[PDB]
Amino acid sequence: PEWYKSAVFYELSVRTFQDGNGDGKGDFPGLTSRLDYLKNLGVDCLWLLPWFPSPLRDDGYDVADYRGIHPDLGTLDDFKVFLREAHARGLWVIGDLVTNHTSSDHPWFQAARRGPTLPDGSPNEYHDYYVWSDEGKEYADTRIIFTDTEVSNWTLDEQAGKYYWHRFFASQPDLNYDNPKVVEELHGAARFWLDLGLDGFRVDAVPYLIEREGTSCENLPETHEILKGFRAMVDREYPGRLLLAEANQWPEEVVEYFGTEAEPEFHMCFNFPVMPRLYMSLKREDTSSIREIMGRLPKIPSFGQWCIFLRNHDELTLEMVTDDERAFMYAAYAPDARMKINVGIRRRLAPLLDNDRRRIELLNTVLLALPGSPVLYYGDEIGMGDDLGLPDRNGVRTPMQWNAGTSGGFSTAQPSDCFFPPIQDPVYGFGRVNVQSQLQDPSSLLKWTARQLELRRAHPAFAHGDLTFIETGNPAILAFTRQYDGETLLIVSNFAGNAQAGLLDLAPFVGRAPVTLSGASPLPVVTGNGQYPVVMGKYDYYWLRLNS
Amino acid sequence: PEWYKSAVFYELSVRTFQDGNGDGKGDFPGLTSRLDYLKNLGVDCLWLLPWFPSPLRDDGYDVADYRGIHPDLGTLDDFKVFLREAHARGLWVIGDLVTNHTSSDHPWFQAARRGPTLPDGSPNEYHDYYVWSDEGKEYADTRIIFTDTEVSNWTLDEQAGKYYWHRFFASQPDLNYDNPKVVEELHGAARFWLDLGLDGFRVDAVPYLIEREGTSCENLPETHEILKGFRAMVDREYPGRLLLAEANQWPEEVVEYFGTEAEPEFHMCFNFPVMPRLYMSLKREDTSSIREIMGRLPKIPSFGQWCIFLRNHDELTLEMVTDDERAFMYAAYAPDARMKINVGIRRRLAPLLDNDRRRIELLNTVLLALPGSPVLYYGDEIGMGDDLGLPDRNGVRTPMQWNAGTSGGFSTAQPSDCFFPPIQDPVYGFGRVNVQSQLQDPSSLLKWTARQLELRRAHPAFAHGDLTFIETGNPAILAFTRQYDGETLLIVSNFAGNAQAGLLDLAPFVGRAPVTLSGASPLPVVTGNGQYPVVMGKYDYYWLRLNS
Ligand SMILES: [Ca+2]
Ligand SMILES: [Ca+2]
Ligand SMILES: [Mg+2]
Ligand SMILES: [Mg+2]
Repeated sequence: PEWYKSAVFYELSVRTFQDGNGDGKGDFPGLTSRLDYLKNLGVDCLWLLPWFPSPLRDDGYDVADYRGIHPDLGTLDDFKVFLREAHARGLWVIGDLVTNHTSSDHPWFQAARRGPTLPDGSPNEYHDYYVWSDEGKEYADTRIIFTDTEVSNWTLDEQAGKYYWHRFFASQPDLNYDNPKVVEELHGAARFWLDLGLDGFRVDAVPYLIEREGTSCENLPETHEILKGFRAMVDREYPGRLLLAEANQWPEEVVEYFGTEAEPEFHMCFNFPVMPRLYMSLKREDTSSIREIMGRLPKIPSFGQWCIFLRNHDELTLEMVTDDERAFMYAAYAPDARMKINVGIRRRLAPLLDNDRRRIELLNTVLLALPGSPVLYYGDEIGMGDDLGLPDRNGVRTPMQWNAGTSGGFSTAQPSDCFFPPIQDPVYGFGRVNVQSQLQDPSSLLKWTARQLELRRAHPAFAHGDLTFIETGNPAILAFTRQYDGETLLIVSNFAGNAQAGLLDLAPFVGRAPVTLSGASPLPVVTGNGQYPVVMGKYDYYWLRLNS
Repeated sequence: PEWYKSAVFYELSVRTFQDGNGDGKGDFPGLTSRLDYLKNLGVDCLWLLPWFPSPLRDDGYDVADYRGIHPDLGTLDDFKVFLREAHARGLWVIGDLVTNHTSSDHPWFQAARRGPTLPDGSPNEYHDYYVWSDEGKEYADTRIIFTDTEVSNWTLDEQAGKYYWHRFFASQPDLNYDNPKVVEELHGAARFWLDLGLDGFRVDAVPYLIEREGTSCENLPETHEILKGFRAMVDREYPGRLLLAEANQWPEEVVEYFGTEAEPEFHMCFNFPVMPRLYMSLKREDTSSIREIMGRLPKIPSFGQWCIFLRNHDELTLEMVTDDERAFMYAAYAPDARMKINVGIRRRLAPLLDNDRRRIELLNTVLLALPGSPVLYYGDEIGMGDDLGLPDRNGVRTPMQWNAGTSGGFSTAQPSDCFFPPIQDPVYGFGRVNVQSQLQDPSSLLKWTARQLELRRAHPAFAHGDLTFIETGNPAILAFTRQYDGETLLIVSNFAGNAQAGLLDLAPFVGRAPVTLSGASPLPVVTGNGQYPVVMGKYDYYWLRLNS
């Protein structure tokens, strides 16, 4: 019933998607010119990365003005026409709300570092917007997220003569959520955009808002309380809008970000826990880690929906796996040391899978078949690669590859003048991987993706169904049912690189006939004790309905 | 065994493969520079299209000098070094021997058209090298092969004042094999090349040598007798050399080109009969035509070996199928009328299969898994397309696509200066489809092909085994065994575009365990009555061994 539950999401970065004025930077007019492509793909909601004024030290997640549009992306008018046109096509759009911190170039912080009092005796009302310390000795049981860059979560400010807190880069000072004026400022920022018609927000780094002595400073009850506040505001003032949480934590802690029926928080949260186990299972040819980790996720509220994903603008995060699992992933998916960043792996989806289309298809089917609303990362529809020559996580944020012309069609500016260089290598470069090609190619990955979303869209049980794992007698083979409104789907997936045999426990479905979702080819009726023998080719996916 | 039985063949055209001197024309030095690529691919024998002097009215199959090298391709020295280097790498090489006719520019024909007697009263000894008629009324129960171009197999020569015979173009007059001088001329031509160390010949258009009143003028006993003469000569003078027949006929008539143990003809013949049924079965999702047509092929001599192929330098021939089968193929594989030529379809393999890699892989596995020695058509290993803007069958003979540089790496001459233009379209063009890319791409089609030939090479039962079709209870699924030297291979192939179920009749193999040839994953042991249930994903191939 709520729109987000049946939507397909698409994550993109305006500066990196389409340049409309030849300066090497993506912009809103450019994005707007590509809306037909997104609609045709089968996308329903666009999630745009931060578009606000910013020195871009963390690519826009260091925000310097919550109520504007970064100059290189265009103007606020350009934004309003973009939104009009998106809505004209039946697309929703959500922004990225950066709550935990601002840029050090935010006027607030420039004001705040003047000290507790102005030179004229008056109180500096902005000073307590941020989190200050005399010695930087507090919150010591606290981990560092940007392990490769920051040595400490406290940094000394020259002119303020005190240490300030930051969970991310030193140029991203944390906001102080014990100060109620800060809560107002952000309720107000969100309002500004929701008043223009924005359909919601992806909310950034939600676990880290409140910090408390003698705790990890993650997932604190007071942090959750503030988030309940946001949801309460939106429910009252902007019914129907979406709030989606970036909360990368273990299952028990992630689910709490939905809140409860009585005290709601987020409508949606990313399913961070399943994501690594997908990759792990593929290398191990053993899907048990998927069932285990999915099994640890409690039921969610009635309004709740998972956002399922494979990759995104960040590294493949390994922060919320065991030390053994982390080491395995590095060994398997980060052979070069240059591939690691801050407890994670900074590679695009296709390279991670050795550009093996069968493996790419497989994981995409799992993405679309698990319970939640799926999100695609821009460029993965065509099999884009990465560029590890770029610092930080920018190697997975190269320009979208539209055609084989100048700079992949992203801009008329030459490749070395683009904000990030478009990829030109013989395997993943825009000469070989681009939209124009794949639109004309009857069997391209783009076309496959669209066809597969069409298929999903035609079976609501994917969006809304329950989930029940089936025993297969072979850990390489992952089987489950999705049931909803009388419909029973059976999804069988082979994570091995060669043919595999299984014995499915279909005892609950004796007497019923499985048929392929695609073309209704019938398989043998389920008989006897219901132990159903199968064979599967390498990386096969069987999308079935059980007819009664 | 004989070398040809375990060889993998590769068909290529020198003018079109690699240019070494920037004139837009492929040549021998160029070819020689690409021998490592062919060896590494897993090729054993190169079959070169005609390399002889010629006006190229049928792309070199109109021969004007049997004992030379066409100037565009280089010199006779260039040839000798090419051969030495091929042999240095353990590669065999065969040429194309054009027996049935010559160019009208051949000195023989220039001499012959002077008439039976010279202007000085002397007899013209060359006049009877060709086949002449006063009225062109003879051999009227005879079909026309180039239906789109030729209205008659007789053509009036201006200066000779008589009609001459030609099964092919009017510029390709048939040689007269009732004149024994002609037989000597060609025994001699073959000798010239075999003396240089050439390992054999593909022999062109063998059914059409002798023509007789009141017959079809195809497959005549006197034609076969002459071919026995060629074989006899090579067996005596050049033991170990290969003779491979182009004989496109129905099963009963093709097999006769092997001759018998007592009177041998050809070592190898192309398996023309199976080829169309492969394509048909895929569209119909019903493999019965393959079993039917394979079933009609009699056993062949001990020295005999089939040459299995999917495509070649000609059209996809529909001359030897039923009228109903022909109409179906046109409907399914020739939607544009421009795609038909002379009772066939002039398209490359990948375009025929909608560039669907799964379908490409499938047919390739079948090519490699049927009994015979397989032949690859140059460029199909990377998924090359075609150019229907070129006349006749030249649209499948575009330059090999080596890299994304100038003219696909085929030449430094620009694309409009190449002999045939290298393909530039967004789907199949050299920017997207080339060797360099696929060598660097871990999961490319090139790499797949090589990996799959490796796999074949490791199981001699593919080359030498018998063949037995297995009952599957589903026409979409084609199963068979190949047995040799105690080894039993089981090959199961799905020709449907969605998942299929089968029940394999493995009664003869109760108690034995099928394992994947690739990685030895075991499947359930064959039990009970031996009726073995399977499921297959779309276009899957299962390559299995049955272990005792
Ligand atoms: Ca904080
Ligand atoms: Ca003849
Ligand atoms: Mg711009
Ligand atoms: Mg040349």
